[PDB]
Amino acid sequence: KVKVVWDVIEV
Amino acid sequence: KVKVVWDVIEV
Amino acid sequence: KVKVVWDVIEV
Amino acid sequence: KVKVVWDVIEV
Amino acid sequence: KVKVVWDVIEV
Amino acid sequence: KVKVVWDVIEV
Amino acid sequence: KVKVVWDVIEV
Amino acid sequence: KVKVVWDVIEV
Amino acid sequence: KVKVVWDVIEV
Amino acid sequence: KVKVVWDVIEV
Amino acid sequence: KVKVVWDVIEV
Amino acid sequence: KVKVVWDVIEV
Repeated sequence: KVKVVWDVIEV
Repeated sequence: KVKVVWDVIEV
Repeated sequence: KVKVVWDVIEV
Repeated sequence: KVKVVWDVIEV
Repeated sequence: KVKVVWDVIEV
Repeated sequence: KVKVVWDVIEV
Repeated sequence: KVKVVWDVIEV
Repeated sequence: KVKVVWDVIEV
Repeated sequence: KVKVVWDVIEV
Repeated sequence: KVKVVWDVIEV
Repeated sequence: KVKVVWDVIEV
Repeated sequence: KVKVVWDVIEV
């Protein structure tokens, strides 16, 4: 199946 | 800064 | 890997 | 205004 | 750096 | 109509 | 108004 | 494969 | 400024 | 068919 | 209808 | 490298 993954990387 | 990221994984 | 980053910069 | 931006990072 | 900005202007 | 626009900014 | 719709179609 | 799609609708 | 507009007209 | 079009507007 | 598909192929 | 690709499909 299709899984949309989100991230907020702090830099 | 703050970076918001999306990648789709074919699962 | 490839990471697509989005931003909305207010100006 | 409001500017929507995309950059791909090779991670 | 290089930042690609998109817009949809309604007219 | 609907116009879709792209400009690159050297940031 | 303008509504941007996204899809991930698996093929 | 996995295809990511965008269409703008004038609403 | 200079704004490059794209379209896909279906015919 | 499908026709892809570009016009630059001096904004 | 017309569907614009994007991809980032890593090579 | 990283290659960004677009193809329109007549759907």
